[PDB]
Amino acid sequence: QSAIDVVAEKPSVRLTPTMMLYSGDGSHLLKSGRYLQQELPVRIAHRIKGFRSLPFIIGCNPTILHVHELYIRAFQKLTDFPPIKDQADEAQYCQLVRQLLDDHKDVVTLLAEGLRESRKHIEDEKLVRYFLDKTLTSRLGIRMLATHHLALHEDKPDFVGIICTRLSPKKIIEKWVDFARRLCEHKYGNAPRVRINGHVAARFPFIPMPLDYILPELLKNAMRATMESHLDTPYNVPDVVITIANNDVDLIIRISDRGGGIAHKDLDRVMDYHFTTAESGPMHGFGFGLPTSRAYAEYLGGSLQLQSLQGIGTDVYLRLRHID
Ligand SMILES: CC[C@H]1CN(Cc2ccc(-c3ccccc3-c3nnn[nH]3)cc2)c2ncccc2O1
Ligand SMILES: CC[C@H]1CN(Cc2ccc(-c3ccccc3-c3nnn[nH]3)cc2)c2ncccc2O1
Ligand SMILES: Nc1ncnc2c1ncn2[C@@H]1O[C@H](COP(=O)(O)OP(=O)(O)O)[C@@H](O)[C@H]1O
Repeated sequence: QSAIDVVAEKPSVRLTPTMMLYSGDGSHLLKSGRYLQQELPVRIAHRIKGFRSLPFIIGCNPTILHVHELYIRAFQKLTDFPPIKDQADEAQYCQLVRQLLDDHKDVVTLLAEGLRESRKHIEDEKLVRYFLDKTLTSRLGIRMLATHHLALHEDKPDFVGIICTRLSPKKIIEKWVDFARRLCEHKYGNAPRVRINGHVAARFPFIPMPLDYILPELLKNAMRATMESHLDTPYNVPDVVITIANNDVDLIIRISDRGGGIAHKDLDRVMDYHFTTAESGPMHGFGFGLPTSRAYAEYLGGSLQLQSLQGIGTDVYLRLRHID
C-alpha cells in the first residue's frame, strides 16, 4: 500500500521523559491525543518496513508473514480513524489503541517461532540479533508511547502517566525478589536469600515498565545459577547480593551471585537470542532474557554488562540513565 510508503521513512517524533513530566489538563490531553494519532501509524509503518526489508526467504515464513499482515491491518485501522477535534474524539481513539495493544501483546512469541523455523536459511548471525533488537525496542517504544497517553487520563498516586515521580529502586527490586523467590522455592524447595545494599533510600522520577521485565529476568538467572551450582547442598546456598548506586547521571543496579559463573565456552553466546543452558511482551525464557534486557537498557540511555568469575559467580550491572 502506498499510504504505508508515505510514512515508512518518516523520522519518529518522541517526547522527552522530562517534557512529559513538565506537562502536569484537558487542553493539553487534546494536544497529546492528536500527537498519538499521528505518531502511532509512523511507528507501525517502521515495523512494516522491517518485514519488507527481511531476506525474502525469511519474510516468506507463514508465521512471519502473518505478523507482517497483522501490522498492515492495524495501520489501516489507525489511519482510518478520523482526526481528533475535541475530548470526545480523543477518548474514542484511546479505546481503539487499547484494543489493538491487547490483541497483539503476544506477537513476540510468534516472531520468535517464525525466526526459529527459518534458522537454516539464516547465514548471517547478526541478522536475527539486529532484527530482534529493533523489534523489541520499537515494540517497547510503541508500548510506552500508547500506554503513557492512556494513563495520563487516570489519577494514580505518584504517577504522571507511566512515569513514577518518586520511584524507589529498593521497593521495585523487593517486589520482584519476592516473586522470584516464591517460584524458585516451588522448583527447588529453596531459594537464595537476597540482600540489598548501597543507596537503599534512593527515590527519583523513573519509568518502572522496563524494570518490570529486566529485574525478574536477572533475578531468575542469579537464583537459578545459584541453585544449579549447589544441588548437592540445596538448603544451604549463598546469598544473591544486590547493590544500588544512585548518582546525578545514572542508576546502577549490580546483581552479584555465587552461581558458578558463565563458562568461557558460552560467554560469546549468552547475548544471542535463543541461547540457553536451562532444561504478553517479550518471553521470560527461551534465551530471550539477556539480549532483551540489554536492548531495553541501551534503548533507555543505559547498558547491561556482565562480569563472569568462572568457578565462583557473576556480577550483572544494569545501568539506566536518569530523567533529570
Ligand atoms: C497499537 C497497534 C499496534 C500495536 N503493535 C505493537 C505492540 C503491541 C502490543 C504491545 C504490548 C502491550 C502490552 C504489553 C506488552 C506489549 C509488548 N511489548 N513488547 N511486545 N509486546 C507492544 C507493542 C502491534 N503489533 C503487531 C501487529 C499490530 C500491532 O498493532
Ligand atoms: C532527550 C532524548 C530522550 C531519548 N531517550 C529515549 C526515550 C524517549 C522517550 C521515552 C518515552 C517515555 C515514556 C513514554 C513514552 C516514551 C516514548 N515516546 N516514544 N517512544 N517512547 C522513552 C525513551 C531517553 N531515554 C532515557 C532517558 C532520556 C532520554 O532522552
Ligand atoms: N547469573 C548467571 N550465572 C550463570 N549463568 C548465567 C547467568 N545469567 C545468565 N547465564 C547463562 O546465560 C544463559 C542465557 O541467559 P538468558 O538470556 O537470560 O536466557 P534463559 O534464562 O532463558 O536461559 C543462561 O541459560 C545461562 O547459561
